[PDB]
Amino acid sequence: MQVILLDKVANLGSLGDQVNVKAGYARNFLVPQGKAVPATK
RNA sequence: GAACUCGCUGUGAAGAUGCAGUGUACCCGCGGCAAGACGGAAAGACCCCGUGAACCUUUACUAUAGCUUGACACUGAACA
Ligand SMILES: [K+]
Ligand SMILES: [K+]
Ligand SMILES: [Mg+2]
Ligand SMILES: [Mg+2]
Ligand SMILES: [Mg+2]
Ligand SMILES: [Mg+2]
Ligand SMILES: [Mg+2]
Repeated sequence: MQVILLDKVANLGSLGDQVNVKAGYARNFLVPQGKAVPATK
């Protein structure tokens, strides 16, 4: 799952970095805690 | 089924009131008895048959609930 990082996340990247994560990591952590957003445009 | 519904010895789907031969016997009740009418009752339960049934058994066959195995999914993060 492609997401855009918003907060600086460790072992991933920085603000605006396009990165592929496992869907569970995005769905259950990064998105609900406001660390990433889905790469919608 | 209908009867004007005797004995005997034979004959005969082979154990006869009903056939043959023969013997006996006037017509009709009532009380009794059960030897026979292969008496009545129940489409033999035994026995066999039907490519009949049911339920039961099991290391008969084929399945299958359940139980159990792993893969993928729900399921992610740091090195090992
Ligand atoms: K006679
Ligand atoms: K009798
Ligand atoms: Mg006789
Ligand atoms: Mg009498
Ligand atoms: Mg009597
Ligand atoms: Mg009888
Ligand atoms: Mg019969």
